[PDB]
Amino acid sequence: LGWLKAYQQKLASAVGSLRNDSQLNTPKAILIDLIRALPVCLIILAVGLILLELLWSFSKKLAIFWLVFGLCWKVSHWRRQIVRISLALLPIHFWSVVAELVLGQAMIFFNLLLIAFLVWPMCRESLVTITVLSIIPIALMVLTAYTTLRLAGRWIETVYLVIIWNLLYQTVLRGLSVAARRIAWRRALAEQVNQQTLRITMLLMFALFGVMFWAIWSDLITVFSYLDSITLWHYNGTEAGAAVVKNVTMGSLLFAIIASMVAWALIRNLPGLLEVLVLSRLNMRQGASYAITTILNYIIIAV
Amino acid sequence: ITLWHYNGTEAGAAVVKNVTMGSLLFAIIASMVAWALIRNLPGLLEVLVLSRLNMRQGASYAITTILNYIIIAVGAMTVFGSLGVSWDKLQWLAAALSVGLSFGLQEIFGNFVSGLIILFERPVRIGDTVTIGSFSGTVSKIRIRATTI
Repeated sequence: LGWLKAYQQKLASAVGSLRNDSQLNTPKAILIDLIRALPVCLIILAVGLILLELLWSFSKKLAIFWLVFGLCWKVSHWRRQIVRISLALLPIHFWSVVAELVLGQAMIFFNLLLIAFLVWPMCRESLVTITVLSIIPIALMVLTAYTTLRLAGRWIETVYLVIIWNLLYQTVLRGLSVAARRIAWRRALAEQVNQQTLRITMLLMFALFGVMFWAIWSDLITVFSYLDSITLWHYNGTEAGAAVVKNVTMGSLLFAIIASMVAWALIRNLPGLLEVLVLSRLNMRQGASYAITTILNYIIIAV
Repeated sequence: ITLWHYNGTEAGAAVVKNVTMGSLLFAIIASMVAWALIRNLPGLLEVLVLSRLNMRQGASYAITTILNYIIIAVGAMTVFGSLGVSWDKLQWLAAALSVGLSFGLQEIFGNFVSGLIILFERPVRIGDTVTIGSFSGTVSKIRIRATTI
């Protein structure tokens, strides 16, 4: 911990250096924060495994929650709110662990009401995702009075996901700022360009967040099944050498629409990303840059 | 109605499918709709595209004729399929005509490939003096299709 604190202090001292700006500074800060939070998680794991499968569930849940808490700590009023949320979220983990394997229902309802009251000031201050998440706990508390436990588990997993997504938001914003400063210095030596790369990163992060959301929310597949069972028209395709009538569905139609929109967005936001990546790293002639841009455009639209 | 039948393909099996008065009326309706859309094309295009965004008259005419061509082609294809259904019969003629009539794009694709090769190899740069075909001058802009001197 002493060496970790010394490294963190050195990184804080060397913050926003013009001659030492790099995209690795944010990853180093994230690693330092993770290392700082690691001792508390290790202590929690040791406490859980001191007497040792009921206890494994609480040990794992507490370790994960404390790791998230340490990540938030190492990265004012928000700190106090995060500290206070521990008592509100403690009984949820116990209920989830119990359900994995009279007064309890009242305690759960009181905890949900307290969580809603705590989140109400945040909703008043606040965009739509936070309000939707806050409203979901109220509906879960109303419907609780077994599946509500799984709904609450999905909700807290989604909360962890959006927290991680916002952390990555800040990280990519810092990286984009560093890259923009570097390209500005290079241009001086020799915001639409940065905006195109920002949009590409936004699309990539939205895709990753949606993939994670589908990974956690694997229970509600009825909508996907309905979209994949439209059966509009069929064509005689080949399957293992056999002529089988495969029918296209609304899922296939939506997939085609999404692919076309993604291709159009990639085509429109191509030159900014190419100039940020290839031109900045290695200088090249304008003619060669134009030729490679048009080659990429052609192959992308063709595919 | 079951007027006449043709040996079509269903799940890899040769099945005699018979056209009906319903198919004939569908073909007639499709042809009439295609004709009406062709006749009432430029007004709709000027109301929608021209009003929202200003464009050159030449570009508007080109897009109008492109839309007309694709619409009449798709209408003829639908009419032929809904009455004859012989795509698997005239696909060979389509391919032969396709090559015989797409040997018209050689002069364009050669231009594009030559432009790409010139851009990659850089035999001439912007600012020098070039003479070709008794046309001496300073090259100003270089593109993938044509070069300006």
